[PDB]
Amino acid sequence: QVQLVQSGSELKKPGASVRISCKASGYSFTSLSMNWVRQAPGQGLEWMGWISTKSGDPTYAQAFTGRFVFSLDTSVNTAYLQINSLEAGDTAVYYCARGQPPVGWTFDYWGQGTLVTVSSGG
Amino acid sequence: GSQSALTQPPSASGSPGQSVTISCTGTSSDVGGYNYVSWYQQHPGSAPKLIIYEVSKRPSGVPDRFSGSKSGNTASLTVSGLQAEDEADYYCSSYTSSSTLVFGGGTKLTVLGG
Amino acid sequence: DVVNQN
Repeated sequence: QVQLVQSGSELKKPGASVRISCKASGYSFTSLSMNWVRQAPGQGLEWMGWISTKSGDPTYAQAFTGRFVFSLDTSVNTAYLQINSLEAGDTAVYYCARGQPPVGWTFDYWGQGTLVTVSSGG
Repeated sequence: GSQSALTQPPSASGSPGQSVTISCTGTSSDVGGYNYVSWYQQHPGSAPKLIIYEVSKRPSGVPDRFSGSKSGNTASLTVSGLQAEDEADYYCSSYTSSSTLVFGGGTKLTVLGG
Repeated sequence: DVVNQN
């Protein structure tokens, strides 16, 4: 079946980087886009942007421009999200979500989520 | 949630077996402009699950108790025959003419006496 | 008019 399996939880301090993976199986990886969605604990879903698995080119939502990087390793069917210069407010579950054909704006299959926790000391 | 691009009521309620409808208000540049409105169901600790796409289509395996429609700039999800397991958060989304996706703020659906 | 993401 189609499955998106993400890497495990992360616990980081402000200023650090983290790279999260999303490994796709059960369909041709480069045939469909990948979207990224963030959800802070207790809060709603936020669209971060998408990456084309044909070109590798990422398009970021306005709120996610600068510190966030979408990338791929197509040889292992994997999409990655890196967050640089982590801040306390980056604590969230990050989901990869497949762009359903034809255009990718319906998210038909979701990864299980990766919790990134940034500890501030208080 | 109340400041989201698409507006959903923060909460909704029904009783077992009842039908309930929840709305998702956008603009003519998104819900009212295109037929790429989706609804996602999310249980605690789980990823969102697609339940309605392209306004009214249902993925295989999703019960026909879930249905979607829109009128003007407002999309609506209806859950008929409410079951205890339908208690969850529901999010709408839409494509926009800016080549973005917007989300609603989510509705917590409670099943009274579930 | 809808952008094809991929």
